[PDB]
Amino acid sequence: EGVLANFFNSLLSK
Amino acid sequence: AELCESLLTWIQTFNVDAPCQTVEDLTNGVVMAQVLQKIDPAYFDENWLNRIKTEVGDNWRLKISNLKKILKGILDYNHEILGQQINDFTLPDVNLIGEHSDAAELGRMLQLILGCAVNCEQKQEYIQAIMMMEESVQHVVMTAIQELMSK
Repeated sequence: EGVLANFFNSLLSK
Repeated sequence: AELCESLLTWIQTFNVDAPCQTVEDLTNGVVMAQVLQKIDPAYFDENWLNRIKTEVGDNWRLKISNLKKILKGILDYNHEILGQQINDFTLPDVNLIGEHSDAAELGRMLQLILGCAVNCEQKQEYIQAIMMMEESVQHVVMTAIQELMSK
């Protein structure tokens, strides 16, 4: 589910 | 719940030396300690691993002794290296892990170890690896991270 990538990429962005 | 078994799959991606196929295989602490050494070998070093007894068998008292050392290490790591970013309000009940193989409390301990991996110096690579796992696992890992990172 691509939204999972938004979650993990958001962690990476911090 | 749904935590312990998804996090077991994640633990299995470390391919540590000790067996890690079942819930019971995690109850003596050795796998957890080996995973922590992989996460941060500068902190969870050989001197630290030496304190974890191997070949515990069914000795639940020794299981608990090992698990207390592991939890001590995690909590010290959180305080000294991670600036308290892991939420540690509810500690896993390691006595119930040893005495009853309680998979819910085991899931909580695995969640703390996940918290170490996604906040350590190699967090980018651990997160990138999670993003390759099965979607069902990733969703549980997502929920686990949300919980452990919240204040």
